[PDB]
Amino acid sequence: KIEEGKLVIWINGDKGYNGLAEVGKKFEKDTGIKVTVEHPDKLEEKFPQVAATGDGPDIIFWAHDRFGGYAQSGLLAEITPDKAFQDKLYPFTWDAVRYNGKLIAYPIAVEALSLIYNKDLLPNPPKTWEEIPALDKELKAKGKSALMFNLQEPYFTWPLIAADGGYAFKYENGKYDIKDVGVDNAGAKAGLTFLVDLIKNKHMNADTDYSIAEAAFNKGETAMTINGPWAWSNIDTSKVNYGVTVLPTFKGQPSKPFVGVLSAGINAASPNKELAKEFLENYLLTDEGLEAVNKDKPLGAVALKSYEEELAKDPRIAATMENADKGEIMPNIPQMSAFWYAVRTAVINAASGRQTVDEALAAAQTNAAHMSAVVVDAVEHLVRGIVDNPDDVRVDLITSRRGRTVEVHVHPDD
Amino acid sequence: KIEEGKLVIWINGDKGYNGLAEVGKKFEKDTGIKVTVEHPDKLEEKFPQVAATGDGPDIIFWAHDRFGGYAQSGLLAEITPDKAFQDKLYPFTWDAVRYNGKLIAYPIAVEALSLIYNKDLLPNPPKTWEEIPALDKELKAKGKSALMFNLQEPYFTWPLIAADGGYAFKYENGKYDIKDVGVDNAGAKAGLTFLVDLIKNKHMNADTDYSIAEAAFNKGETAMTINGPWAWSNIDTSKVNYGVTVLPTFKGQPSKPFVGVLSAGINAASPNKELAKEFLENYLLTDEGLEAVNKDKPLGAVALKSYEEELAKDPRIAATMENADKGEIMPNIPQMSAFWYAVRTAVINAASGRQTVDEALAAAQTNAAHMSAVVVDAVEHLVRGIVDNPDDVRVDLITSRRGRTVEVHVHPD
Repeated sequence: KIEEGKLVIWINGDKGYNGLAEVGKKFEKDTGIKVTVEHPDKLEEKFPQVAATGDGPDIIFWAHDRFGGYAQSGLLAEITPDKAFQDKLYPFTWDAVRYNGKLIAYPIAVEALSLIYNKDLLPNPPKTWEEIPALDKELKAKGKSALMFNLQEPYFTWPLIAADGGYAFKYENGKYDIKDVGVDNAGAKAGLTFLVDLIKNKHMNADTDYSIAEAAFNKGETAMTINGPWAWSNIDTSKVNYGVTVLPTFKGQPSKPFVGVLSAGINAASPNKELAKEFLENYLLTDEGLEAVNKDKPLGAVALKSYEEELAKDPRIAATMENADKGEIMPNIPQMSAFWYAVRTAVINAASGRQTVDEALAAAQTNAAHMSAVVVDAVEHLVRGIVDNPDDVRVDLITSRRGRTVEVHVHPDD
Repeated sequence: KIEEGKLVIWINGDKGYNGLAEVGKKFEKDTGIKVTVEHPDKLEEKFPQVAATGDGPDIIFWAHDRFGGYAQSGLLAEITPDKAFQDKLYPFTWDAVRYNGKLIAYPIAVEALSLIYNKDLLPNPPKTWEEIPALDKELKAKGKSALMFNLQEPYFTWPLIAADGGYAFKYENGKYDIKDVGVDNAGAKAGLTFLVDLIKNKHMNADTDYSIAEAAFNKGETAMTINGPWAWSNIDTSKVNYGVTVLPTFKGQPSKPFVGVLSAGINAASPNKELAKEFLENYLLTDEGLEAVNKDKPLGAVALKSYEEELAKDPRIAATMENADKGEIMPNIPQMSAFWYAVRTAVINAASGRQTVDEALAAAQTNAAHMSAVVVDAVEHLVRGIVDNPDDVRVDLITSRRGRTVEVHVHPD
């Protein structure tokens, strides 16, 4: 069980072995309550099991994308901050810690993709996607390219696709309409078409993945890449002279990257919910607290307005927050399995010419809107089985059972 | 171990508790060698397990369709009948008991579908499929139908489909070419088209299954049906005065039903292979032997020429044998799973209008030729998962990996 009259906190070692602990000591000095920071292996996988039995930590620190499942299982306590504390943090950050219109965590830090550029090759990076083709033709004459980033993962390609109207699941009044999918609207098609045209006119290659793009940028072969703050320290050691800025606009509208929010959740089984609220609101989420943590390991852009104004004096942190403000918060709902599955396939097919942009995104619309996570797992399981089979496996099947038609086709490529 | 100096025989109870035993007694009377006829449950599943460890019976009686798998596992001894003994049996029966051009069993009896007709409704049954629509129009005026049989199972529909051309797997020596499938030739398409047209002009219902057909014929509601010797006794107890005759021709060519051949295999681990050969050749496969068995439970049409001529005095048995001669021996290989799956689906889709005959049989060709039993099981598993799901599940997926394209589609009908 969880012991009364103390605080046990779980956070990943990569957020700082000393920082949060120092805030803990300050809390203990004022209140006499002992704060203990632990870093157990796979704590994101451990917490849901331990907490389901009424054990585990009082507080858990993790990216908001796991907090949806925890909230669904009734493992997180509903938090009760007043409009005053809430005004101290950026309004959007609160959207990452709402589940069925209920606040279930405190937002700490904000993370998102920015345009990373090589200042020696390109002192003035382009404001628009539209002017990249021209820039690439010019750079190709010097044996360089304009832009390389991961085309294989939707996380990276979505910002362009979403610029003119694309969305995953409609977010309005603190609620996700899981039936309102925005994968095959005019805007989605316009964006993916521009991406495919970049590949057709050989400004980009559909094969380019994360590691290939990182190699290219860090060797000074490409003037720009699209990546997050996790990629900065590799560039630092590379001694490429880099800047981080706002993502290019498409059709006059900003690229909309998905936003991840490091959050602090209170265990529903914790007998110390009031101590947790006191610690998180009045010791951690202050200039003094976030400074203690940041001095240990930098948080990047933070939810707390007062301290973000300080950190944003680093223009790379300012870039991260601007791109996050203009982006969309990544849905923490089960249907994102279907979204990722659908869109990953759709962009690989559109980039390879296997499907037209229209065909690809129409299919992805259907999949994202109508495939449960278990259905995705079943379909993928079948696909793996067949694809990994060495024999000449071919299928041309159409079966209709119980008012439902299922087709399966397996054949070599053309 | 299998005991030397005596015979243990396994056969299903339904082939007679006394008949084969009687031939065993005669063998014992002449030779002094004890023959024991046993009837264990699921002996077709038991034999492969026990014989793999060098145990089980000296001789096993079963349909040849399981003898392919036994022969593959090296569980059946090569039999050594001379050309003289082989000429005593119908040539085509030998093809059912060959594996890699090696004889692995003695053929006993032959079974196949025939045209069963109600003599009071139809004293003169039709020689051709072509004349059935007109015959139905006439019988419909008297509140009756011409023909009802199981359309759900390919066992029953294939005879018409294969009439003009079409085969499951190609066979040479005792070998079936698993890549050479004959499902989507013009002959198969012409036959399935005639079946679909019967359904379209409402001479038959696409829903009609085994029990529905049996009910209809045994209640005198339909003049004809297509069925095997297993179905005869239920008609005997029914009000219906029936005959069994040759199946109708399509485009002047006989319907080609699949043939099942009850066969006698000698266990490869038997120390009594010579006693077994003596018993099977010179006691069982004789007029006297097959008589002892038949008087217990009928064998139907038999492989032995001399005794088939006697049994064929019954026109129903004559019919079974003629439709077997004109049919094709059922392949005894594991790929028949893929064949049945492909063709079951193809005929349901063609009969229901989901697919054209052409598309249905082209698809069935691909499936039968290139779906392992593993692949069929994986596909089928997914399909059940999805179809049974209450939510509004829809999929429009095309993925390509490692030079292979996979499509999956789920939508309402």
